[PDB]
Amino acid sequence: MKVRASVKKLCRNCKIVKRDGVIRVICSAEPKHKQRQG
Amino acid sequence: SRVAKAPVVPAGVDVKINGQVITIKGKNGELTRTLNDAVEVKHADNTLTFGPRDGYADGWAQAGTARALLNSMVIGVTEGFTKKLQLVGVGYRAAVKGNVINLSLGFSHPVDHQLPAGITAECPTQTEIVLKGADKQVIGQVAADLRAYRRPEPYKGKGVRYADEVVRTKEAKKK
Amino acid sequence: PPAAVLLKKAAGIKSGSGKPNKDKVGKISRAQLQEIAQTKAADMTGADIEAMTRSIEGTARSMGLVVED
Amino acid sequence: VDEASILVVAGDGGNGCVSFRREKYIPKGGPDGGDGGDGGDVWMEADENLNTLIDYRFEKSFRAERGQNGASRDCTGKRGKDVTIKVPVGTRVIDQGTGETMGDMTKHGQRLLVAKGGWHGLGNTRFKSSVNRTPRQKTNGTPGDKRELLLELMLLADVGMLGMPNAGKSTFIRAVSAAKPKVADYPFTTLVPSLGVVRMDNEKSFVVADIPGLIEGAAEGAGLGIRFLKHLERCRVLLHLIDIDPIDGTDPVENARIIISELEKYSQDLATKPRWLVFNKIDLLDKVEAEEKAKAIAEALGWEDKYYLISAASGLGVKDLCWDVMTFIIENP
RNA sequence: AGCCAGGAUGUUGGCUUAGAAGCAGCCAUCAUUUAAAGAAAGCGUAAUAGCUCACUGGUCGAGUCGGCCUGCGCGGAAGA
Repeated sequence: MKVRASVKKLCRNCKIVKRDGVIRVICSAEPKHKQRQG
Repeated sequence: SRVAKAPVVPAGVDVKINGQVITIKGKNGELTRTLNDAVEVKHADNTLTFGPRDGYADGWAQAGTARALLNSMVIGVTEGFTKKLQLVGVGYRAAVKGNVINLSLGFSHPVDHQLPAGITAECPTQTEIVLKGADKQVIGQVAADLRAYRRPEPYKGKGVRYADEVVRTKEAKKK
Repeated sequence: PPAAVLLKKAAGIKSGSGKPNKDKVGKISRAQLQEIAQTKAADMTGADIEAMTRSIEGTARSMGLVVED
Repeated sequence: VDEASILVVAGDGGNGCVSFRREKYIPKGGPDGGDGGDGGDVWMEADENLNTLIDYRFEKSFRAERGQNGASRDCTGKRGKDVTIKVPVGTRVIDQGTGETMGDMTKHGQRLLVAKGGWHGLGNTRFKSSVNRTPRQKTNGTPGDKRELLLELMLLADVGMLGMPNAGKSTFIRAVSAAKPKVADYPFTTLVPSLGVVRMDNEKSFVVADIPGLIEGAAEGAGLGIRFLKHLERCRVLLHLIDIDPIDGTDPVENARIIISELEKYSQDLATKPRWLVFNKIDLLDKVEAEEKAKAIAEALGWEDKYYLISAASGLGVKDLCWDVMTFIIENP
């Protein structure tokens, strides 16, 4: 997780999950990539 | 959709209508209930039909759900998905000892948890555990709690995994 | 023996170009090619003799070998 | 494999006083307090493990402190600091600035200071010649430390095993070691090699490093490929596997001459230094015969680069010797 | 959307490289089989292999997939 005011999927091993006001980009292959907010 | 407006239910399973409680009754499991908040129950007893109670736009969110939940009750009283709960790694207890199991990492306290019905087990092994089905939700929520007492650790992948396979040797490249 | 192999052996060069087909190193005769296509006919799941001929010609052309009697 | 050169920066100079003395009674004073900062230097630490990848991290090098000022309530400001650098698994230190090597090691828990500071801000007193009034300053000179250091592991991690297409390096290291092999990671501008841990039977353990990714032996011509083969040849210590069994497929006498000659050809100095020969496939030998041959080849070299033994057997002072080759590799040029 | 597959065959095309042969770099990227099957996307592998898959038939069986402009909302959002 990191502080980022831009959401867009990085690889297809990021998928965009919306938990309201925080939007993560964890995927099965790579939950390495992760965001906090959005 | 083609599932929130697209519906059978044999004779072994029967239903006790309420406004968005679907109470099922049947065999091998009965008296099962799960609620929504925006579906009318239409009776049919041949897969009951669903959609908005009064007109809502969250009522097909609830219709496809209520659909599958009904169907999950059907499968539930014919035993659901949880039927195992393995764990990768050796030298760690994981047999069934009555209602309690045990688990180790070299733990200086027993690690165990009792069994309610609907998830009863017994194995002859300390690696595999053979559980029982029941209502799909119920078994799944207790199934999670089991594995949660030592989630996977991935450098060799050891750590008590779920009913499904959720391990991967997703190491940090180090030993 | 592959078609790929067999046409390089018949053309007498064992190496390819640095850029195959945009550069050629040797050439391979349709007489060789027809017969290799017959041996490799067997190894094909083809329905006819022509089928094999095209498949083996296609292997020559891409390894930087000309296809010409 | 890669070798690296770090740029390390320490703290830096102040920023002089913006100050006036404030009174309700008396209108405005001068500056009290002043500048701030200064900054420490570069040091080095040497370590057995790694065992947290901070070299597959890398961000783009070593940064540190800018100075201070203060003003509320008549203030100066503090100092900057020293930066210290960690590697995966030992380093031998050189500095591009000296152009040469300082300390010689890959001896762990050995630290060395490459020392400078004396960075200062521009204060009100600097301008002064006992006439000046400069109440307002907020200003800095100086840049914090700059030096290019040069680190080399001694590589692939400290020692690089360079077989031949008869090799079997990992299996033998596991036989001779009750220690596990790790996958190591290093500060490489290339892929990051396979690490194998060696027992030094002293209640310390040392690691030996083998071919990029899966092994192939450098002599075969691939390290995992030409690219890898280029990563692999770089190690300062190179190791020569033979199968000192009656079998080697390319016979042991011949093999030993060809590997030893190629290393000589490349640099005679490498043969004459603490670069090793390691006798292997003694998982097919009891090591009394192996030991003799290991020892004859070694002595016949006519210089330092004698014999290492890998793959366990006997107790002819052999455990001591295994530990000794590793010690010799550690002591470094 | 999903599901069954074919998933073949010259073939795993070659240079480079021991192996880089759809998928490091460099270039080919042709052709066959059938109602269908790409010298093959990614993962994975030095690279292939494999693994799955845009490729394409069958299946469930009817509407469905993305652009363009637009109303009004949302996240972004820390102080004694």
